[PDB]
Amino acid sequence: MAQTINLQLEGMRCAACASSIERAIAKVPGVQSCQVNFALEQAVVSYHGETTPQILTDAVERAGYHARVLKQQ
Repeated sequence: MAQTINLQLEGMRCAACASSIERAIAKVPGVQSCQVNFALEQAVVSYHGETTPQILTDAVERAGYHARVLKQQ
């Protein structure tokens, strides 16, 4: 459903590897909004159809980069 994960994006440092995440996730059937900040390390994406797949993570691994929680709270 519309269910947007906001998180920090780890190992990030160079190349097209940032927005090449968003442009790959644009093929996920549950994609309804993507944004990444290649200066303050966040992504925000809702990308979940019928369910939440591990493809949520795979589409960061494809960049050389890892998914982590942003947090205090």
